[PDB]
Amino acid sequence: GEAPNQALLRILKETEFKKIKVLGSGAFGTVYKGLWIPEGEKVKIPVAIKESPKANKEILDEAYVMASVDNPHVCRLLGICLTSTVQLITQLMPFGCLLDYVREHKDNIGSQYLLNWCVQIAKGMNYLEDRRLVHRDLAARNVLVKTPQHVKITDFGLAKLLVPIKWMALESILHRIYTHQSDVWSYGVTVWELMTFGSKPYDGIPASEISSILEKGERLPQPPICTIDVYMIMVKCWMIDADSRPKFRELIIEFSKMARDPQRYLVIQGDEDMDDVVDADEYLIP
Ligand SMILES: CCC(=O)Nc1ccc(OC)c(Nc2cc(-c3[nH]c(SC)nc3-c3ccc(F)cc3)ccn2)c1
Repeated sequence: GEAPNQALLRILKETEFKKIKVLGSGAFGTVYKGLWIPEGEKVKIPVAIKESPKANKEILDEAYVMASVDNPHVCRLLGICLTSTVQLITQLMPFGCLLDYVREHKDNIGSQYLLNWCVQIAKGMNYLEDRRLVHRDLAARNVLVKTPQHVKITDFGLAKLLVPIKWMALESILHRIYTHQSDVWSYGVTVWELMTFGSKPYDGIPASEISSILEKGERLPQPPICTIDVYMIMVKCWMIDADSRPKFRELIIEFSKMARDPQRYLVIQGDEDMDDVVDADEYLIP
């Protein structure tokens, strides 16, 4: 009784896009930034392009998920290119991932931005729940920054249609159970990363110890800038009983209320010829 997945997988010609600069390398391969110019369309779209063995098959699983999502707070695929290498093409997020962003700008991030990011990540996660998708790797390193006002969830390699130990619910560490409510646990840790301006959770504690610590009842500490109102929401995401944790739709509501009066809730010290360039969010295909 599942609905047909009528997402469209677009195949792009290598001549349609121009790589400009490398952004990073590693195990997966090399991520470039460039411009995509569709065939005869009078537009230039800034893009990230992610360029030998069965690794072939999880890049395609990631393409499958990214083609099946459409929401302002989730990164979606523009297409794939089947050259000698398989390339994934997506909207360029020029400010990088949110974890590095908060680390590089600790002294310039006010309460309004922090709480707005919390609302947007919950919106993206609630949409994934609507689509019955469990992310399984939510973390601040997996949130990309389009502008400082607009972030999007990314990295769907581990997503399933219903290990990073320090972001995992207890029931996933113990029994490899993953639900939308185990995603809520990881949302709590991601919020903790933002509120501590990018600190490492359980810094210095070996991952083999996390299950015992969590079972004895310990959790991440209250960040200095957080009122008890914000910290209590994080703690609720870390309940042992998964069904007593908040729903993403409720996390949207709670952080939205706090975003209307941000300083009551976070206490922060001092708180090119691009003529036919179009952002991918304004490039809509039927
Ligand atoms: C390691 C974390 C990281 O990438 N930070 C970072 C730093 C600087 C940047 O400069 C603009 C960007 N921009 C950026 C990066 C990606 C990105 N990244 C990575 S990494 C494995 N795959 C992709 C990616 C994923 C799917 C695609 F179909 C195409 C690309 C997507 C969009 N935009 C990102």
